[PDB]
Amino acid sequence: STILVTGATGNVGRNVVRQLAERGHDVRALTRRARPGAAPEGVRVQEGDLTHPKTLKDALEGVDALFLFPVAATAEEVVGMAKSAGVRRIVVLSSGAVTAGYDTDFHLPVERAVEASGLEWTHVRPGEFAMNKLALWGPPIRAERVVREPAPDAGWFPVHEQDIADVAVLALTEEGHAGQAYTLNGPELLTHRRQVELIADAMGEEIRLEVVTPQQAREIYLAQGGFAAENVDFLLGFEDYGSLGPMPTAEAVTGRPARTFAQWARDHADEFRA
Ligand SMILES: NC(=O)c1ccc[n+]([C@@H]2O[C@H](COP(=O)([O-])OP(=O)(O)OC[C@H]3O[C@@H](n4cnc5c(N)ncnc54)[C@H](OP(=O)(O)O)[C@@H]3O)[C@@H](O)[C@H]2O)c1
Ligand SMILES: COc1cccc2c1C(=O)c1c(O)c3c(c(O)c1C2=O)C[C@@](O)(C(=O)CO)C[C@@H]3O[C@H]1C[C@H](N)[C@H](O)[C@H](C)O1
Ligand SMILES: COc1cccc2c1C(=O)c1c(O)c3c(c(O)c1C2=O)C[C@@](O)(C(=O)CO)C[C@@H]3O[C@H]1C[C@H](N)[C@H](O)[C@H](C)O1
Repeated sequence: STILVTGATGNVGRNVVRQLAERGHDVRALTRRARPGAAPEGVRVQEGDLTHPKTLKDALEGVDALFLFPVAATAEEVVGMAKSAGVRRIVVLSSGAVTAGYDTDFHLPVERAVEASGLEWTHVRPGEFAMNKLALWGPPIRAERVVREPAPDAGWFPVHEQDIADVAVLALTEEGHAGQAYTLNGPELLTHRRQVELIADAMGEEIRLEVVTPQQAREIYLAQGGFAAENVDFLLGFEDYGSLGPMPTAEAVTGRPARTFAQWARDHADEFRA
């Protein structure tokens, strides 16, 4: 099958591309800047921008299935071009915050455009990415083998990006996923303190956890920049994002147990080294 993967250079898309290519599909990788190593050997890199849909004309020509990275502003226009091109199937990178009812204005409009098109679809709704912990704790672990945390006894069910790619790949390539939205959590509830331990384990190094205040925290997050600054308000509960609920995992789709945060830490150990 001819499959175009948008979000191809991303945490999830890199994996989707590699697996579709191994299955021997005819794979195309959309990026805003075409260069070697955006995709593996034998994968066609197409230059284009989801915010400028006319740039996608050549990328969508002759395509059977599409992995769609979420861009609510143009989703309807991109879906419309997919439909014109004769795409039969769209698999969406969405968010478990849609399942929860928190997201009605970013990922949901992308889903809604896809649902309204008449093509086959599957929504992949990951919960909290394990990658968030490289983004937030990488810099200080790499600097000082320390983590500064206001909520060490808090936590959720972080999900391994390869679980997300596994589900996307099946939705793009087998029957029985049409009209499903799969919410993807990690297999265990873990405290931030436990998450720091598992990184310490994966690295084979001590990491000191310094329990700080939320105020101290946000200054540190604003100093650090990048992911930690851009989301600091939402991460410390200064602004609202929106006995537990039944927590679904990739097992429901793959037939295999969801990857653990321990496994995730081992896969990314070297990215935490100084
Ligand atoms: N972090 C979480 O906990 C969380 C939870 C739920 C859902 N999500 C969803 O997952 C996404 C993150 O995916 P990820 O981590 O795989 O992505 P990533 O590695 O952070 O994202 C990079 C990918 O998005 C592509 N992209 C972005 N804007 C584009 C545009 N205008 N035109 C074309 N391509 C564009 C980039 O292409 P280039 O090569 O052009 O840069 C790149 O391939 C989030 O945006 C969110 O929608 C995240
Ligand atoms: C049961 O779910 C949770 C349980 C514990 C903590 C959490 C959550 C949770 O749902 C959650 C989020 O959904 C979001 C965030 C988050 O920290 C948490 C938890 O901490 C951060 C976030 O707001 C941003 O980074 C945006 O800058 C993105 C996201 O918000 C969602 C909903 C927004 N209204 C918006 O639609 C955005 C795009 O996605
Ligand atoms: C069940 O959902 C969750 C449960 C617990 C934690 C979480 C989430 C969650 O959904 C979530 C996110 O969706 C996003 C983030 C996130 O931290 C969480 C949780 O922590 C971080 C974020 O800033 C990025 O990494 C950059 O794209 C934004 C990202 O999504 C979207 C929304 C952002 N506002 C940003 O504008 C862009 C649209 O990415």
